[PDB]
Amino acid sequence: LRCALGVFRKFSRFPEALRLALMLNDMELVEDIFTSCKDVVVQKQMAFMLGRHGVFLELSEDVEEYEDLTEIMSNVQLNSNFL
Amino acid sequence: MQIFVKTLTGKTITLEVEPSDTIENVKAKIQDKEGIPPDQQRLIFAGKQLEDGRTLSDYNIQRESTLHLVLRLRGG
Amino acid sequence: LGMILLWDVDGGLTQIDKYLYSSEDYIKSGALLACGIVNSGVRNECDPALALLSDYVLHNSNTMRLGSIFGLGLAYAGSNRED
Repeated sequence: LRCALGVFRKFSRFPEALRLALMLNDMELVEDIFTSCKDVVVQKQMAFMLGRHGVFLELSEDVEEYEDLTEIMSNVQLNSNFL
Repeated sequence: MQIFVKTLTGKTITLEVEPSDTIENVKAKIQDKEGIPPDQQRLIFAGKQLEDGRTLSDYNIQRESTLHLVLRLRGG
Repeated sequence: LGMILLWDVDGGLTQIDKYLYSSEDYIKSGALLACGIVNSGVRNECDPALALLSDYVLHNSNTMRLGSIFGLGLAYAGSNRED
């Protein structure tokens, strides 16, 4: 089901290991199928429970699947301005 | 005069220019220091986009003011 | 004025400058502290060392020394940048 990974391993981020959720942030960028869960899992990674993620999505597939990051960064924030 | 070109990589680039110089000459100087062609270069001054057809004086760019450097980012 | 233009990057800097220029310790330091409020959550290139570092290095005195470190620690509170 794999979409409650981001918000509910913020549960597991700070107590166990700060790399462990970062190893689960690795589990985000592995299950790359396809966009719909992929958009919504990383919606929260900018301004909903933590930021500091904008350095891990500039990999060699910068077309739209890794160009989500800037759209995660401020454009859905601009959609939250469009609110 | 000297100016500052600040990247988003925490790196500050200094260039010796004249106030009447065009923006594309400055991008040519950036290519002289770095080897990045000007079509891959974007320059921002106080949140404003710079056009190569104008001069530094047209945007009131003066001695040692701070620019921003963002790169062309295309994929696929 | 930082609360008035909230979650903004577009023209939040432009609204400050019409009331920034007064040559006062209390007017500029309150306005430039509000510049960290506007880009709160944007964390793009607004001023990592541009506007509030230039505010901070004016210091020999009152709130120019004070009201310049509050805004950037506010705007980059979600940041974990070391520099």
